[PDB]
Amino acid sequence: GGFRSVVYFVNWAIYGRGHNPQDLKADQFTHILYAFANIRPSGEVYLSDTWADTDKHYPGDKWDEPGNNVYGCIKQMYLLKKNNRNLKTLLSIGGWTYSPNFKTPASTEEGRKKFADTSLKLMKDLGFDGIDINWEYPEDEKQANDFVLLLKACREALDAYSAKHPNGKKFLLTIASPAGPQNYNKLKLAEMDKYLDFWNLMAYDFSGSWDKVSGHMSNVFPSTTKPESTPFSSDKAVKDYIKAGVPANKIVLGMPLYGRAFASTDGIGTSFNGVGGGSWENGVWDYKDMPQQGAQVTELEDIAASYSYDKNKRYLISYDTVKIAGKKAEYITKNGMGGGMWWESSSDKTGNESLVGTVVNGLGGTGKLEQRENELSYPESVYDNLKNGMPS
Repeated sequence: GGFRSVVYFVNWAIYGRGHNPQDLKADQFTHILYAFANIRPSGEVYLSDTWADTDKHYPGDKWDEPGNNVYGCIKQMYLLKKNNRNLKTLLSIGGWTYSPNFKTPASTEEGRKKFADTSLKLMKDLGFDGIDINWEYPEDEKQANDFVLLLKACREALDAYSAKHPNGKKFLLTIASPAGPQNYNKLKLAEMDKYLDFWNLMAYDFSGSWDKVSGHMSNVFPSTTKPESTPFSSDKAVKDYIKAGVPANKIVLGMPLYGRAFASTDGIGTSFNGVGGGSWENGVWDYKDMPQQGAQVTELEDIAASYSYDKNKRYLISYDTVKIAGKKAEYITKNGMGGGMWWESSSDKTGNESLVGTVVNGLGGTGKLEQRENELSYPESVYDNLKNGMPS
């Protein structure tokens, strides 16, 4: 098959960001990752926002209606799948904020069994093609081990479901993985790979407020001239993954659609104190808001990194340009990697300025994206309108 184009639809984007699933350029992708479901100490996976997720009525939803029915972004994503049949959706569990509660269920057979089962129940009822775990980060040799076992459990679970439905599709298991050496070096990567469909390497937040010098937050290559401006790099991670035993074609290069800012700076690699404003939180900006008035944009193609810098206000926002998206796409193709992943669907521009448009086209356009038809048959769904494939 060819390249994967994967994006996060962050459940909360239907609030202040105003982004609903309907607003996805679905033809451009192959995998939506609906983030994020939470986990109980039991290992019981559950939906973080029943309003947005399942209860909200959009245009098109009878408020009245027979049957025990799903609405929310889950109904809307199933609608997206009916139309774009190469669009798969996976339910994402965990994420930075919920990751503190992985370790405890993950340690016990009971907890992991309950993870796998609740996860699958939720997948098969809510119409998802698979599940994506985002654990930041299995903090020790034991957690590492337990993460093989969790994935093994989850893989086994979805497989048993395929067994029960031979005329249907097989289901996906993915994880959002760490580009930082101090984190992936603890992982039992090769063992974990045996269970995984693909790995979405989170190749971003290499720099931010936690630093003392402004850096490139999602650069591909190390700056030999300016080591301090590149604390991390996509490429270190990717080659290490490969040497560990992960097939590169199973490694999806994660890419930001937001930029991280630095205040009172002389430019990349110098010190900053503070991070400034943001589009929604401090120090973080949506790409569709870039470039900011009065800043000149620098693009270091060599390492495939860019930023804008305002000379007067001494404000640096590390983010990618379509030229750098190009350079990234090129790294994907050149290295026989699995494709590109993005965080997150609301912040991209459209048209000829879409970073994801750039990467898909540099990937060879949609004709080169992986062709895998999604699952519309969910026979065991507890919801009737979803189980009947959503009529009017």
